Amino acid sequence: DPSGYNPAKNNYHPVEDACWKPGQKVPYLAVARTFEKIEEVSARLRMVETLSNLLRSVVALSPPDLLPVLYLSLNHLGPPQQGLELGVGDGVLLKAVAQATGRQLESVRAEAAEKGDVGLVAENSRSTQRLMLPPPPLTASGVFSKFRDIARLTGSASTAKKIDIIKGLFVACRHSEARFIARSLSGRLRLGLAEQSVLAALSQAVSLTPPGQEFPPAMVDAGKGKTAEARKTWLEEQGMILKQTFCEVPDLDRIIPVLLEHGLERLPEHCKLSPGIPLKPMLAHPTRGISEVLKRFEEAAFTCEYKYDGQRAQIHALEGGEVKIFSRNQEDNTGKYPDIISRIPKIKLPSVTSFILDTEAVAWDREKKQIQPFQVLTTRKRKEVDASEIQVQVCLYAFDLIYLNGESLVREPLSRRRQLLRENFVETEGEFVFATSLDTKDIEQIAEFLEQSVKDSCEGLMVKTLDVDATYEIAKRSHNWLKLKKDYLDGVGDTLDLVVIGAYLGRGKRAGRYGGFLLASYDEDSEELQAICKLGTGFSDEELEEHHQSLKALVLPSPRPYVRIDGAVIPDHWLDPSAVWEVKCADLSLSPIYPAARGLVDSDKGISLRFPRFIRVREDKQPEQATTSAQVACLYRKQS
Amino acid sequence: MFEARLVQGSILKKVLEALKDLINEACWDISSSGVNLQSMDSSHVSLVQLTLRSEGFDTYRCDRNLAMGVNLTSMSKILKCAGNEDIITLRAEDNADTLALVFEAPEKVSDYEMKLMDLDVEQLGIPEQEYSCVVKMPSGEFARICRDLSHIGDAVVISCAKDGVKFSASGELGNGNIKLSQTSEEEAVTIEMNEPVQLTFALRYLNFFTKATPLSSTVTLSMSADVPLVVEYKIADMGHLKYYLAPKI
Amino acid sequence: MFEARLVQGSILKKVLEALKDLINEACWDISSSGVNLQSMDSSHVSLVQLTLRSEGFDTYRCDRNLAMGVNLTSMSKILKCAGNEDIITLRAEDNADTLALVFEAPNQEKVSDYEMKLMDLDVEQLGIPEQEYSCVVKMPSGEFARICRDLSHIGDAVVISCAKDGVKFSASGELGNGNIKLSQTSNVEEEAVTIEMNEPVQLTFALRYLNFFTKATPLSSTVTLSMSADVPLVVEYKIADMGHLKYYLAPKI
Amino acid sequence: MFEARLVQGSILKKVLEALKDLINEACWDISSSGVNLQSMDSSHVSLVQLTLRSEGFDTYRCDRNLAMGVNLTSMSKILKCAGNEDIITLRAEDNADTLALVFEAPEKVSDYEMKLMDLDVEQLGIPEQEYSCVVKMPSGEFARICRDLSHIGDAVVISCAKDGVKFSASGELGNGNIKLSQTEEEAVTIEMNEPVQLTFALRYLNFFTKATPLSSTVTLSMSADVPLVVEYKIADMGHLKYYLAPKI
DNA sequence: GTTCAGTCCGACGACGCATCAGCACAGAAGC
DNA sequence: GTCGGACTGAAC
DNA sequence: GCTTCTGTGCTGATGCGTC
Ligand SMILES: *OP(=O)(O)OC[C@H]1O[C@@H](n2cnc3c(N)ncnc32)[C@H](O)[C@@H]1O
Repeated sequence: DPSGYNPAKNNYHPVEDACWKPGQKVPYLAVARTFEKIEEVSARLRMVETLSNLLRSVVALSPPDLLPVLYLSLNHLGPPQQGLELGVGDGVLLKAVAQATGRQLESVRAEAAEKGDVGLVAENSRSTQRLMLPPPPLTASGVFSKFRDIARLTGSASTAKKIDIIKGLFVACRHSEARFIARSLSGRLRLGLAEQSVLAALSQAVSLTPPGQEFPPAMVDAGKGKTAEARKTWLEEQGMILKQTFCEVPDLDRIIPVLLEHGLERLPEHCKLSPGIPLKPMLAHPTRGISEVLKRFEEAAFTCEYKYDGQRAQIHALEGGEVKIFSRNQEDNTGKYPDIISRIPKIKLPSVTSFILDTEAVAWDREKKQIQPFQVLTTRKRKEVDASEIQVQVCLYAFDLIYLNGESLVREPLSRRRQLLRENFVETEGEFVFATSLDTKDIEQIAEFLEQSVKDSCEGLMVKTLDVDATYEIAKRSHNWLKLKKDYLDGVGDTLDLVVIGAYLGRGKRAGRYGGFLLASYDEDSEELQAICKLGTGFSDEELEEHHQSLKALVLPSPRPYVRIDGAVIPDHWLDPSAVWEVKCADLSLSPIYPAARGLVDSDKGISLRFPRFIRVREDKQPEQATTSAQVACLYRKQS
Repeated sequence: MFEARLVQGSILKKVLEALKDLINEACWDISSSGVNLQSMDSSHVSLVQLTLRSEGFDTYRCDRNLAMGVNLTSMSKILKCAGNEDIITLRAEDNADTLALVFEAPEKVSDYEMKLMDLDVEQLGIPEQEYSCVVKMPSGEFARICRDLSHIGDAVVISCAKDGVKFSASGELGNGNIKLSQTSEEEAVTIEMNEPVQLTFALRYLNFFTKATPLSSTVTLSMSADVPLVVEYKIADMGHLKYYLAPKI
Repeated sequence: MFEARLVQGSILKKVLEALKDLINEACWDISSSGVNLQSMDSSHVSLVQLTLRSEGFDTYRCDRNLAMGVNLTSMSKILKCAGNEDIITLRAEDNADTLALVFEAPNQEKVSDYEMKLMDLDVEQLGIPEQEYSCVVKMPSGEFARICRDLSHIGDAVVISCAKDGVKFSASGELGNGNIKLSQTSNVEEEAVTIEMNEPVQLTFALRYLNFFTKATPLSSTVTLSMSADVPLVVEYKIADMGHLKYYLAPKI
Repeated sequence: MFEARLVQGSILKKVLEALKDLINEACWDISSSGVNLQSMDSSHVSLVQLTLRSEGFDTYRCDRNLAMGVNLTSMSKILKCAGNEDIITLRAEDNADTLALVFEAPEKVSDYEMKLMDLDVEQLGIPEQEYSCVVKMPSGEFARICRDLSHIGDAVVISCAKDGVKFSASGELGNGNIKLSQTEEEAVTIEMNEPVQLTFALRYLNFFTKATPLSSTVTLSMSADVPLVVEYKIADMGHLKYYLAPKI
């Protein structure tokens, strides 16, 4: 009986402490119990221990059931490059719950709002619609198979077929599996553990109880007789091995069978980087300015480059003559850029058969020979590969090289990689360039390069080591490079003061409290508040409670006549406009959703803040003395 | 090799349209008794029975009892091809993973092969039991009742008394009810009553059932405590459809 | 304690379906003389007037004058569950939050009863005494419907020019413009066009409301329009031995 | 100038109904022989031709050979205004961008004026061919079989022999066929020179069939390597043909 | 050895293509 | 995209 | 004529993928 299953016991045992027969399909109840235990614990190590405990039993008892258990734990449906999506939002699943409970929608809507979690509303109420066959127990293989079925059934009236499958899952629930299934569907599984931690749990399990042993296996603890420190040293070295082995091939479907069949030490001998298999991109830490750059890099050579304000593109060229592109997140971008597919033979040297490149693509002004803002880039059509009628011209901007001709280059110092990059490629201005790069260690030189960057439409500077700690491997550190954004390197960016007129009730950490706020600018020539943005970030938890209690008494049953809102979502309560908040922003964009400054720059397209960050309440001002539409228009004109 | 022929292929069209929106996959059992289906719904809330009696066919011949799985979507898109006047042949080769049909118009012949599928059979043997109410009514009026009730509420309370049946429901508008009385043939209302009974049902399922109305102008509803509701359509000398709906509370 | 019994319930169907889209809600005055309503539309451009004369009910029982607030979309769904040949009863308790609707089959077999929750409304009414309008037309309903359904494609507005010999409707738009002429006619009463008119008018209106106004067309095979300078057009359907319905639409520019 | 009258204006309604969905923009070429149009579709796979004989008009004056550029979708939007019973008058100026339609029912007059446009027209000369298989068959039968086969598979194989034509569809759902055998307006006739098999994509034939209410009979013309010809015989007025390039 | 330092995990945001739904009407077919 | 928050190691 | 339906978009409404 899995309802008594306790992996959090001391002295955990792989088969003795299990709750089903050998060879059997794993009861989904056990996975839900484990998620229940994981929610009970705040200690990350203890959570990874408990997950490794379950994983160890799974590979001991029912080897094929492994992959579903991982993808369940990953809240994912397969390889990210396969493009699978569940495609079911809050509204559809909410209706599914109302029908499974037999309730009307509005009570359960307000209930899920107040607890800010679909989980706890998924149990409780019951349809009383007594089935003629009580359902079989849920199995983790069956549940994952239903989630890929849900993803697959598109077309007209598809919502009916979704509602029917999800129904069967809900009515089949046994103890408390409903909460975890509902959170699992809604993306917000809130389990408090992700990719790096699950791979840790995998390494720990597959180390202690490796695969391929005949049941019952005679060995259970590879750590037996080792000191707890030297145990941990063995665990962690297998950690780095596996994590890098994951980052070179970010897909369990490739890794897991070969792992089960050959053992984790021989695993790399079968797995190598190649185009046609994606890789994780490179990461960077935020830094405020030059001192921290000089301190972090105090004994390493480095260079300075622009951060062009585009999007990343991962370029695969195969000797077979097709090319593939992936986004920053391994999503399969081929179909977005069939023109770039055509540009490949004029970008490479012909002496190169295959490559993997990391590059930024940015929209370009072909006649003005200059960059345009990112709100032009996001206008591209998505799926179909009709290169014929290109409305948005695009230029490529190289910054790093990953693979060439057969040699993988990831183990290599950046200096050599940039050397080979320049030496084995050709440029074409406004079609393909290398990123503007400047090699230095000194202050006012960087200040001059920054001033050129901001006036040449770039988010800041990129700072990277040339050789020391200048290999690509994400496992040592993911965030090796630095970004020097204008936002605080200016000392102060575009900071504004705006009027709060409404709140959004929060969920998860934000549950019970407000999670976001609605802001307006004071339009004096109408004397009205016009909506400008929401806020959802940059404030701590104690000051969160301070804002919540301060706001709670000022809620109103109606929107005031001195408030203009349109397209912006209705606040979860209406709030009297008496408070003004100081905030920074990254950029200003023409909004189709925000009435502020309508007709001051264009009659119909409004404006809004990209990336608003809370600072502090500006409690000394009255609301009418906050930022007015005139300064908003001046600021946006001063952006250009 | 199994072969069956009917002049009234319109029956087959009406039948599959009566099945369509309820289930997507089913395995059909064929015997010397004829063609028979059991299938629970993918929600496990309601079940269909099919009977086609072999003697109802103009031509029928069987070597073996067959259980073939069929995707109801594609095969109904195929059955759309038949005109209302067409003579249908169904043929199955015993080990085929495809099913052969011919449509014959009263110099033109339509020929089809549809791929089969392999299915993990769920079937429930319904016990024969008596029911505290049996009602014989016109299909068309039942259709109006159910379609009407669809707007007003989501669940129905069905009440029976010797004086006449009563259907009631409610929603975010108020309450709706119908009291329907007996007559004094194809237009008639008649009852086989045993005791005054009240049960609850989910109208979305009855609206799915109603699609069979063009099969027979009159129908049996059979209702008893603590058991599924039976709706049965007797297709004329050909067989029947039965639908079992589990109750609420 | 009101009762109305009506034999021809399809009348109520056809009148109610003309408002369900125009206005989501309404208020209904009941009095000894009959049933009355005046409402503004949702965008507050046009006005609807409704009169059902008590004489036309098969049975009557106005024990009080009442003003029910009613969601027309809900009542529309409800009567979309009413039979055409059915004989309709409305019953209202004075003290209730409900209107009872009960229906009896011609075969006496099928009895329907539904009850609808009432509510209050913030009634705005405007006084519109009769005026001796400068133009009056009677003409075939299906004709005008077809004309509006045509010309709304061409351009968003129509200009109507009347002279004693006949009327011309003009619409102008991006592909071009179109002018339809109608003459007065005689010796076809029901299919004829009649004009009583005092001076040649030329006025402009937005067809996005005209396509709404046409939705009554099955009520009366003839329609009247009336024009006057600097005032709303009136459009009226005569409810057969029962009442009338009128639209008032204010002039553009 | 140009000045025409047609009593059976429903013909021209059905004509413009046929074209609007396939080709959006076109050129009207006018002559003493009547009205003629050739045009190539937006995918450039299929060509249409309309022939209207001037003698079929109830009244007809052509002073010059015009070439008028017209948005067919907007033209159809105008033509929806007439009832099928309406008598139609067409009136053209020489320099004008603008064409007058006068509609009259059997006591009402519609005056409509359409602005023209300046267009790149692609021309294909079509010399005579004799087609190896010529099928004359009742139109609705073809239309319904097309709408059927659209589900079985996006492509068709057509077959002819002197004893009958067979139309086969093929896809993951299954494969299917219709046989037809040679048998007044209910009859099917074939003239066959050489037995044929051809492969085609259905999307276009689905479009062609919208002309069906123009004619009780349709004629199929087939020969090796050439586009399929489908023809709608307008009674005494002229003809309407579609050419479709066979696949690969 | 603890005041720092970096990991890692989930809070929230602004756009926009896709992408499907929900009346609502012409249309044809059946009566 | 971005900022805070809980946790194990960092190294002066 | 009316029926119920079917195929018809037209315009709206969020899910999901970027930063
Ligand atoms: O702000 P962020 O954390 O998302 O930044 C990382 C992204 O910055 C883009 N970018 C632009 N230019 C470069 C260069 N020169 N080097 C590295 N990254 C660069 C990328 O899109 C990256 O994901």
